[PDB]
Amino acid sequence: ATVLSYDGSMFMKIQLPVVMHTEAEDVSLRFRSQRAYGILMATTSRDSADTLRLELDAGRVKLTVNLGKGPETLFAGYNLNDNEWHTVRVVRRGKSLKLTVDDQQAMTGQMAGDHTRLEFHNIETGIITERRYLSSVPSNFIGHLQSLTFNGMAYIDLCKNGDIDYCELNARFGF
Ligand SMILES: [Ca+2]
Repeated sequence: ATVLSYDGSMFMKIQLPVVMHTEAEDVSLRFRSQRAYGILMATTSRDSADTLRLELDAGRVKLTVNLGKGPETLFAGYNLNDNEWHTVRVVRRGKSLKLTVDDQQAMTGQMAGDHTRLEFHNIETGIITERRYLSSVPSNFIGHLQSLTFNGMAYIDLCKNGDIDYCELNARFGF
């Protein structure tokens, strides 16, 4: 429903009150953009390089997961910067990953190493603001997001309605 718009200088961050270590994530997000490159969503930790990161890369969705052994990647979809709405879904259960764009093929991967837990303090959109161990800085997002759900939490609406205490943002709500 509720759309959040980003002009390249805008962000929305969920800055969680205590560190999280998750064994599994289910993330879904609708987006629309003209840009071939740009952050969609990333988890960040103040204390490590761990991440579950989605971005546009050459018009594809690129998923990067780093649980402690280093970044591994998976791509799905193409020509997505057509300024039409697209959906992306990620499901991680320990070492197992699935990435699907527009309810097309589920792209699968298996993580290397013994790590199953993702450390994060923040869920970031628009701009990655916690950058210290940030492996590389994605371009800031220029476009629109809708229906961000992260482990059952519809953060655009939760933030819009002040239903949680954790949001920081300067992106623009609309429809
Ligand atoms: Ca970890």
